[PDB]
Amino acid sequence: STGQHPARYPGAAAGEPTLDSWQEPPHNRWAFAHLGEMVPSAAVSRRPGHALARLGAIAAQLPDLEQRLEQTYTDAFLVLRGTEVVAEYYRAGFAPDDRHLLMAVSKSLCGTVVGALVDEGRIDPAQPVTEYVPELAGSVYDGPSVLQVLDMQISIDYNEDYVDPASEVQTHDRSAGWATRRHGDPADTYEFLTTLRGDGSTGEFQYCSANTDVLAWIVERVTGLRYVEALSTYLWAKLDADRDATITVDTTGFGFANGGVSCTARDLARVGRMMLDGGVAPGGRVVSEDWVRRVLAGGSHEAMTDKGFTNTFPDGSYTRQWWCTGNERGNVSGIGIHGQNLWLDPLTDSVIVKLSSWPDPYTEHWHRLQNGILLDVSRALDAV
Amino acid sequence: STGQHPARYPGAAAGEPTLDSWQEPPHNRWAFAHLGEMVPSAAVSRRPGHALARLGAIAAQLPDLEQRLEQTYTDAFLVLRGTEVVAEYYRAGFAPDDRHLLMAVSKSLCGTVVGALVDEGRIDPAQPVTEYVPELAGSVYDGPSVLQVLDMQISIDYNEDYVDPASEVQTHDRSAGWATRRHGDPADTYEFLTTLRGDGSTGEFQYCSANTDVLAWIVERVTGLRYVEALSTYLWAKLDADRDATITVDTTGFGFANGGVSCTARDLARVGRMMLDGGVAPGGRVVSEDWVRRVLAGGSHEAMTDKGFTNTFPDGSYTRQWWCTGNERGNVSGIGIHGQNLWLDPLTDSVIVKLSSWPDPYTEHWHRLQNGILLDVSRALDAV
Ligand SMILES: NCCCCCC(=O)O
Ligand SMILES: NCCCCCC(=O)O
Repeated sequence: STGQHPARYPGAAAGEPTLDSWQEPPHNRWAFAHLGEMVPSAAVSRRPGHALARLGAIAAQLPDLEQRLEQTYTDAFLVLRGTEVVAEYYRAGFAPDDRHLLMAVSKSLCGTVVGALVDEGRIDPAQPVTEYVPELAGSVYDGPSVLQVLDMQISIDYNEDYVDPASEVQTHDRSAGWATRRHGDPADTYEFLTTLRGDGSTGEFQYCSANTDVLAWIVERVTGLRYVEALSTYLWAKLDADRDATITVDTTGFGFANGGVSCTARDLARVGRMMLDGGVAPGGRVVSEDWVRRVLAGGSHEAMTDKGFTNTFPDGSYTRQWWCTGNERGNVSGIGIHGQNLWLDPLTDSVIVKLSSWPDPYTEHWHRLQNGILLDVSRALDAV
Repeated sequence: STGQHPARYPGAAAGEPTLDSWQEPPHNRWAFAHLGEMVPSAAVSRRPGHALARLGAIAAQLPDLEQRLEQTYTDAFLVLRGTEVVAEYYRAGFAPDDRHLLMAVSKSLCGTVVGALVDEGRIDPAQPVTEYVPELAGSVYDGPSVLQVLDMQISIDYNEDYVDPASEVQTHDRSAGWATRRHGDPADTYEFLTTLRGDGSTGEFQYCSANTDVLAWIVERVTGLRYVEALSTYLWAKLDADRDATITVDTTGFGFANGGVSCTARDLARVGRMMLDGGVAPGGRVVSEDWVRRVLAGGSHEAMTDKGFTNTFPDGSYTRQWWCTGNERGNVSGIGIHGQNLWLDPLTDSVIVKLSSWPDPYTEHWHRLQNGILLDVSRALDAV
């Protein structure tokens, strides 16, 4: 058992509705107004082909930028300097207002929600996960603190060999609805998390998407709100965004916090703007000045043993769901597979959003090219 | 085999991507920008509880209208007189701009798309279905004309006992993704349609949702466009709608034409406005004056043997995916289970939209109450 979870709608029974009951009362009143949450759906455009390149200023300093963006399968690219959009690019077939999957950049958004609750005193990072989710007792999350989840410093037996159906990464997807279910799989994401084990050691960084979903679960237990709603109330609704964001949900309606959020490039930039504004957004304060300061400061360097990151950023680290380069510019970034970045350049008070679709989720090749672009663009914003 | 179908994206292989391949190239470029079409997803509101009742004028003539709307589980109600919104109502929890499932009102939209193609001369209603979908040879659709599909005058062995998994109505849902698949079920909607049989007789009305999906299939074969896109190009994109509409899609990306469209009440009214404007919309002509005239004229009365309809509307009929009351006002309406109506009142140049969630899909009780409201509101618009 995974305990109490926020009802899909007021008064809903546990797990209701399902794909086989949404047409029945009392579920249908809610379902008829939110069918996309139950059945895959397509948009029928209200609007009646070519790449849009408005690199403006930085174009002079980076003449071959558009070609570099194409080479890195860029779908949407946007540079926000201060409160102004100084550069934009969208591939042919992708409109400026189209939404794009954020993959793990979603984690940085989740960490932000957790930070908001810490600022309210509803979550104490020093407390064990079990203080908020008792049902995680007996799992690898029995013992570690919420901060250790936030910094991903928990050793977990997490097979990353996706090709293997028995692997935790593929099992995670099947439990959440990102892949076809197999007989015996956990019923939902909550159940999947309870099956995770580890040797008990903590302190060393181990990137694991399950950590973010545990954070979302904690958010639900502390607020009583579905993660989908908490993400809106504590973050999205305060950004004065152009469009709603979306997030995939599993069979119980639990949002895939670790990587299922989609939004426009311009709106994602609003998240970066909030971070560079000390945690304040147009709709009010999202997180405390201290929270933002700690994110920019970085995590323990000694905990960061991922050569894939440190070979490029030797003094890099990770904290509160953000990757910290530790470079001379103090760059910090939300990162997602296939080329997604919510890159912060505090030196120039700028935010760089790059949403892509590399053929591969991760290769040294793509990252070298991607980081080269982000660093070059950041430097092009420097006063000269 | 069901033959050629519009690719999910340019150059896509048949049936690609699937829930298990969308993260792979070359599918991911498209999938990352349209994930809702693959995995159930929820909206994360950009906006930070009580029913909204603005019945205005008709309120004086119908004092207990709000109570009547509540009694019929009304979610959204809107009256458009001419080009003006003269009355509105939205239940607590449903915003004016929220979208609502249309159920079979979706059929009237599909019929409109077919009409647009008839006006272009790309579809001849007198031609047999097999002229456009040869793969339907050997099925109940082998012999009947496209017009007979439009008017639903084809005898089909269609078990309406949903509770029975072997029934065609439940099988239709499972084949399209509206319900959980069972071993042995057709792979997609196209395949399901090819399994349908009948005694060969035609001429008598038999309401069958499979007919509308055959129309959508014909639309795809004649245009080369996914039904989702054809619905936009030939109808939605010409309405100057406030929001995109949505439509559930099966595993191949085929829109559930018979009942999976969702849209706002105000935008649905734009469809009615187009009909009362002789087939013309703000973005251009949608269907011919003749098509609209034939819809308002009604179908053969003798073909209409559904007592559920004729007990209320003795001179009623059905044609081109619209229900024609044949009453003294010449009312015609798109109708969907659980209380959905796109009601046309040509006498007052008005359109009445009522989107609801009755606990039951259909009962004489609900229809009596629902029609009573639509007729009373129509009469309240008469000059006095
Ligand atoms: N297994 C779902 C993928 C989650 C995204 C992971 C990442 O972007 O690093
Ligand atoms: N089997 C899917 C339901 C389709 C709606 C039918 C109707 O509204 O009459």
